Amino acid sequence: QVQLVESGGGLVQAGGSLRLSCAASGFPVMNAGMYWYRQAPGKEREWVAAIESEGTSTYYADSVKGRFTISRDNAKNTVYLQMNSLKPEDTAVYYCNVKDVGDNHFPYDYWGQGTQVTVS
Amino acid sequence: IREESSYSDIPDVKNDFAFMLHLIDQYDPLYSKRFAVFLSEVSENKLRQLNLNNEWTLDKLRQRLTKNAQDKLELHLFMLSGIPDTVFDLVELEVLKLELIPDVTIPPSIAQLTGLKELWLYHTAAKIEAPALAFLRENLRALHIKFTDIKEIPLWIYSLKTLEELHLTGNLSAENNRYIVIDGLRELKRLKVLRLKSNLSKLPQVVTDVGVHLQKLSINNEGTKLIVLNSLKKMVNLTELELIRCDLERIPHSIFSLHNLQEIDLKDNNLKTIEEIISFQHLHRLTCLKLWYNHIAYIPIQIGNLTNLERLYLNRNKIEKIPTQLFYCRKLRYLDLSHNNLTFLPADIGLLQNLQNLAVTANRIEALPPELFQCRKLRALHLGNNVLQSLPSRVGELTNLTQIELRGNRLECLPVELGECPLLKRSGLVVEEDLFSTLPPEVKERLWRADKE
Amino acid sequence: PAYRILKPWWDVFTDYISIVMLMIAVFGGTLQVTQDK
Amino acid sequence: LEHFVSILLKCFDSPWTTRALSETGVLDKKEGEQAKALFEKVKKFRTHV
Amino acid sequence: LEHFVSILLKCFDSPWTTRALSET
Repeated sequence: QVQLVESGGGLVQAGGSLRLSCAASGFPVMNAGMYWYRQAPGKEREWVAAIESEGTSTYYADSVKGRFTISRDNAKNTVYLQMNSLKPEDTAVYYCNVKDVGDNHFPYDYWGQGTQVTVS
Repeated sequence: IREESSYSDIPDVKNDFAFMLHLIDQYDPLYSKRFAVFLSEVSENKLRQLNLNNEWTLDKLRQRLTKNAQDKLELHLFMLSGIPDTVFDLVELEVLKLELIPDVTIPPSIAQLTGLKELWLYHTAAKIEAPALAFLRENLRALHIKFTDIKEIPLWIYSLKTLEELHLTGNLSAENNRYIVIDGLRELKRLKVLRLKSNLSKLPQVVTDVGVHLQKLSINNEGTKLIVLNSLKKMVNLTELELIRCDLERIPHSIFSLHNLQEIDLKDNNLKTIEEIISFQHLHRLTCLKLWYNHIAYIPIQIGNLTNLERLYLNRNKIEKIPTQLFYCRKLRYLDLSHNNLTFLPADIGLLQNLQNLAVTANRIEALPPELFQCRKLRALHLGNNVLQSLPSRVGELTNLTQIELRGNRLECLPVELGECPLLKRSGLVVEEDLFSTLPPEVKERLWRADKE
Repeated sequence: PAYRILKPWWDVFTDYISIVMLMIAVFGGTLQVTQDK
Repeated sequence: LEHFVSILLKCFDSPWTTRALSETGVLDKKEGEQAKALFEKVKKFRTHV
Repeated sequence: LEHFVSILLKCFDSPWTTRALSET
């Protein structure tokens, strides 16, 4: 089966660093494009981080430029996302997303369960 | 039957029809089971598909095969209930156009097609199986789709790794997001042409990032305001920058850094000044600067600084005079300044012996300089609705001229020397019938003799 | 001639019972007519 | 009753019913047209009855 | 009466009556 599961959710006051992660099942991470989206109560999903397939190039939204760090670890078959003293206004529910893996069935995009990180 | 035939879409039968079914069942359930197949929508759809396949035979589609603009076999399916299975036997097909086909599923039999390269999904939501999606991922060049909602676009569009051209003509502006629908456009590493038309307000960051390897970027907002704000400086290899109907209102300041550009078009952008030619000198390979369907008062003197201009276009503009410095460009071939408030052309145009096509339609041009006709490489000259009293006889020295238009002019005399040309036919030279009689008929009869083939 | 499909087993049984009752009606009627002394 | 019996007998002797039950190789154009007409007839009968 | 009955029977099960009704 193909699914994404992430962790690291925990309320952290401004002044520290939180290390997120993910877990990919059924497909390699190197030959796939991984995305990170954020969700907020009363607000629509906004793109945060993207790591490109076949070359491992990072892409960030204009709101989160130069503050996060994304890496792909094929040993654990996961994607690590690390922030730098995230603001309380950045408190949101982060979603993982990989679309159109080498396997091509009806679900073309796969999302994680979702983890809520709180900053105040 | 629903637990046996695997067709759960058989609705329950209401009164006065369930009773007779119960009586028939009391006779035997065989009649009820054989009759239930006409109450299921799945069986009706299967019959529709079979009748479509039988009605649309292979020969009929083969005869219906046409040639598109790119001169290759194309098949247009419009408002059909589905795709006939005989269609996927046309291995010679290259372009498949589907318009208003409801609940279309692309079968694995598309792999039988091998020359297919472009897929046109016009208001059709296509669901594709794994064997067919692999073939599309390996053997599809261009994908044209039109839509009204973001949800009714295929979700497997980003799975086409070999895709080259992408044509979006919908409305990608969703609810409070920076075009999250196409956030997967970064997956396509083979993309060469992008044809967005969604009335863009802010250029998507994904498009700006993916343009680093893009060749032809064409955008249309139908006059909707679009702001660039240092968005094109990331691209280094872009060559075509069509921005027709984008409401820029000015030429963007980020277009200067795109030195590799060769085609630029800003139609219906409501421009005011184009004095940015002095900054355009970075582009040493620019040859197709298009700015027609705009409002520019006059041509700036900086045009002469660039000498590589070959396709110059300022049609449908209000330019009162042509500066003489514009004629410095010696390699113009497709210069057209039509539907403009011009009074006369300076004689410096005759130094452009490399001119091929010229359009001076809807211009108050009283006369043309004899120096202009001294060039010998002209191909086509369109002169519509111009105040011309006479036509110089020296045009007969033009031999490479293929066609001319004199419709709408206030002419009454045509030189006899015009008929002496190696290449001259009825199609090339079309004028008013009454004005056609002013030339002697012994050459007209000979021309008509050779007009066959 | 396809009317039997709408007659279940109970309708056929009632038809046969009606035929038998008609037969006994005819028998009793001819007895009561010919010899009712 | 006669309309129902006629429709039921038309659907019973329809070759498309045999093909549908045997679905678990070319069909005649006239057979497909007749099957479509029978589907329409069944829809009209259902909405009338 | 017999002509009317025959005509009505023809029109009832005519293959084109179903098409005309489906068009509506």
